[PDB]
Amino acid sequence: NSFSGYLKLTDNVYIKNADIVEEAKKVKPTVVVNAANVYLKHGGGVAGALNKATNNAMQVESDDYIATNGPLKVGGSCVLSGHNLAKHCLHVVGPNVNKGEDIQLLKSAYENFNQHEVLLAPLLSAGIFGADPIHSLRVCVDTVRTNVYLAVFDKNLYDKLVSSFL
Repeated sequence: NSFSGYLKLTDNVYIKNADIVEEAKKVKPTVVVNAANVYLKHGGGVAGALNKATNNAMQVESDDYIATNGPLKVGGSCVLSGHNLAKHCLHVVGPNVNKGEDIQLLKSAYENFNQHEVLLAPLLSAGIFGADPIHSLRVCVDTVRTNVYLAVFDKNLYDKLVSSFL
Protein backbone atom coordinates (compact mmCIF):
# COMPACT_ATOMS: atom_id res chain seq x y z
CA ASN A 1 0.00 0.00 0.00
CA SER A 2 2.87 2.45 -0.99
CA PHE A 3 0.69 5.31 -2.18
CA SER A 4 2.64 8.37 -3.33
CA GLY A 5 1.54 11.78 -4.41
CA TYR A 6 -2.03 11.73 -3.15
CA LEU A 7 -3.85 14.78 -1.85
CA LYS A 8 -5.88 14.20 1.34
CA LEU A 9 -9.42 15.48 0.76
CA THR A 10 -10.99 14.27 4.01
CA ASP A 11 -9.66 12.34 6.96
CA ASN A 12 -10.07 9.13 4.94
CA VAL A 13 -10.33 10.07 1.22
CA TYR A 14 -7.26 10.74 -0.92
CA ILE A 15 -6.95 11.60 -4.64
CA LYS A 16 -4.26 11.44 -7.31
CA ASN A 17 -4.18 12.30 -11.03
CA ALA A 18 -3.10 8.84 -12.16
CA ASP A 19 -4.05 5.75 -14.13
CA ILE A 20 -5.45 3.15 -11.76
CA VAL A 21 -3.69 0.34 -13.65
CA GLU A 22 -0.31 2.02 -13.25
CA GLU A 23 -1.01 2.75 -9.60
CA ALA A 24 -1.94 -0.86 -8.95
CA LYS A 25 1.27 -2.06 -10.55
CA LYS A 26 3.44 0.33 -8.52
CA VAL A 27 1.66 -0.18 -5.20
CA LYS A 28 0.25 -3.75 -5.36
CA PRO A 29 -2.39 -2.68 -2.87
CA THR A 30 -4.31 -5.18 -0.80
CA VAL A 31 -7.51 -4.17 -2.65
CA VAL A 32 -8.14 -2.61 -6.03
CA VAL A 33 -11.73 -1.69 -6.88
CA ASN A 34 -13.26 -2.40 -10.25
CA ALA A 35 -16.27 -0.38 -11.45
CA ALA A 36 -18.15 -3.40 -12.81
CA ASN A 37 -21.48 -4.40 -14.28
CA VAL A 38 -23.71 -7.12 -12.78
CA TYR A 39 -22.39 -9.88 -15.08
CA LEU A 40 -18.75 -8.90 -14.58
CA LYS A 41 -18.22 -8.40 -18.32
CA HIS A 42 -15.10 -6.22 -18.40
CA GLY A 43 -15.47 -4.81 -21.89
CA GLY A 44 -14.34 -1.19 -21.60
CA GLY A 45 -13.50 1.70 -19.29
CA VAL A 46 -11.72 0.95 -16.03
CA ALA A 47 -12.98 -2.65 -16.01
CA GLY A 48 -11.57 -3.30 -19.48
CA ALA A 49 -8.27 -1.70 -18.52
CA LEU A 50 -7.87 -3.71 -15.31
CA ASN A 51 -8.80 -6.92 -17.09
CA LYS A 52 -6.36 -6.20 -19.95
CA ALA A 53 -3.56 -5.66 -17.41
CA THR A 54 -4.31 -9.17 -16.10
CA ASN A 55 -4.23 -10.54 -19.70
CA ASN A 56 -7.81 -11.66 -19.34
CA ALA A 57 -7.29 -13.68 -16.17
CA MET A 58 -9.82 -11.40 -14.44
CA GLN A 59 -12.46 -12.11 -17.09
CA VAL A 60 -12.04 -15.90 -16.91
CA GLU A 61 -12.29 -15.80 -13.11
CA SER A 62 -15.29 -13.48 -13.30
CA ASP A 63 -17.12 -15.81 -15.70
CA ASP A 64 -16.57 -18.64 -13.23
CA TYR A 65 -17.91 -16.50 -10.38
CA ILE A 66 -21.09 -15.85 -12.36
CA ALA A 67 -21.32 -19.59 -13.20
CA THR A 68 -21.45 -20.39 -9.45
CA ASN A 69 -23.23 -17.39 -7.99
CA GLY A 70 -25.20 -15.65 -10.69
CA PRO A 71 -25.08 -11.90 -11.36
CA LEU A 72 -24.49 -9.26 -8.73
CA LYS A 73 -27.15 -6.79 -7.70
CA VAL A 74 -26.77 -3.12 -8.57
CA GLY A 75 -25.05 -1.61 -5.56
CA GLY A 76 -23.49 -4.95 -4.73
CA SER A 77 -20.02 -6.41 -4.87
CA CYS A 78 -17.86 -9.47 -4.79
CA VAL A 79 -14.21 -10.06 -3.90
CA LEU A 80 -12.09 -11.98 -6.39
CA SER A 81 -8.34 -12.28 -6.96
CA GLY A 82 -6.41 -9.17 -7.84
CA HIS A 83 -3.92 -11.23 -9.85
CA ASN A 84 -0.87 -9.04 -10.58
CA LEU A 85 -2.67 -5.81 -9.62
CA ALA A 86 -3.54 -6.38 -5.96
CA LYS A 87 -4.13 -9.13 -3.49
CA HIS A 88 -7.87 -8.78 -4.12
CA CYS A 89 -10.16 -7.10 -6.61
CA LEU A 90 -13.41 -5.74 -5.18
CA HIS A 91 -15.86 -5.67 -8.10
CA VAL A 92 -18.53 -3.08 -7.31
CA VAL A 93 -21.60 -2.26 -9.39
CA GLY A 94 -22.71 1.35 -9.41
CA PRO A 95 -26.04 2.32 -10.92
CA ASN A 96 -26.31 2.82 -14.64
CA VAL A 97 -28.16 6.07 -14.33
CA ASN A 98 -28.31 6.56 -18.08
CA LYS A 99 -30.41 3.39 -18.25
CA GLY A 100 -32.71 4.47 -15.45
CA GLU A 101 -31.11 2.86 -12.39
CA ASP A 102 -31.50 5.02 -9.28
CA ILE A 103 -28.60 7.29 -8.42
CA GLN A 104 -29.27 6.60 -4.75
CA LEU A 105 -27.77 3.14 -5.33
CA LEU A 106 -24.42 4.90 -5.65
CA LYS A 107 -24.44 5.16 -1.84
CA SER A 108 -25.04 1.40 -1.55
CA ALA A 109 -22.22 0.82 -4.04
CA TYR A 110 -19.73 2.87 -2.03
CA GLU A 111 -20.82 1.13 1.20
CA ASN A 112 -19.02 -1.97 -0.13
CA PHE A 113 -15.73 -0.12 0.29
CA ASN A 114 -16.22 -0.13 4.07
CA GLN A 115 -15.51 -3.88 4.18
CA HIS A 116 -11.80 -3.10 3.52
CA GLU A 117 -9.44 -0.94 5.54
CA VAL A 118 -7.51 0.42 2.53
CA LEU A 119 -8.52 0.50 -1.13
CA LEU A 120 -7.24 1.84 -4.45
CA ALA A 121 -10.34 2.79 -6.44
CA PRO A 122 -11.89 4.70 -9.32
CA LEU A 123 -14.99 6.82 -8.97
CA LEU A 124 -18.10 4.68 -9.42
CA SER A 125 -20.67 5.20 -12.19
CA ALA A 126 -18.48 8.00 -13.57
CA GLY A 127 -17.79 6.38 -16.91
CA ILE A 128 -20.47 5.18 -19.31
CA PHE A 129 -22.98 4.74 -16.49
CA GLY A 130 -23.38 8.50 -16.71
CA ALA A 131 -23.28 9.80 -13.14
CA ASP A 132 -21.69 13.16 -12.72
CA PRO A 133 -18.21 12.42 -11.33
CA ILE A 134 -18.21 15.28 -8.84
CA HIS A 135 -21.50 13.93 -7.49
CA SER A 136 -19.94 10.47 -7.31
CA LEU A 137 -17.01 11.89 -5.32
CA ARG A 138 -19.45 13.62 -2.95
CA VAL A 139 -21.23 10.30 -2.31
CA CYS A 140 -17.86 8.62 -1.77
CA VAL A 141 -16.87 11.25 0.80
CA ASP A 142 -20.23 10.97 2.58
CA THR A 143 -20.29 7.15 2.62
CA VAL A 144 -16.82 5.67 2.81
CA ARG A 145 -15.44 5.44 6.36
CA THR A 146 -12.30 3.43 5.47
CA ASN A 147 -9.23 4.72 3.69
CA VAL A 148 -9.75 5.13 -0.04
CA TYR A 149 -7.14 6.25 -2.55
CA LEU A 150 -8.86 7.48 -5.71
CA ALA A 151 -7.06 7.46 -9.06
CA VAL A 152 -8.55 9.95 -11.52
CA PHE A 153 -6.78 9.81 -14.85
CA ASP A 154 -8.36 12.81 -16.61
CA LYS A 155 -6.48 15.88 -15.38
CA ASN A 156 -9.33 18.20 -16.40
CA LEU A 157 -11.68 16.28 -14.10
CA TYR A 158 -9.04 15.91 -11.38
CA ASP A 159 -8.58 19.69 -11.28
CA LYS A 160 -12.34 20.26 -10.98
CA LEU A 161 -12.58 17.71 -8.17
CA VAL A 162 -9.71 19.26 -6.22
CA SER A 163 -11.23 22.73 -6.70
CA SER A 164 -14.61 21.56 -5.36
CA PHE A 165 -13.32 19.48 -2.43
CA LEU A 166 -9.98 21.14 -1.40
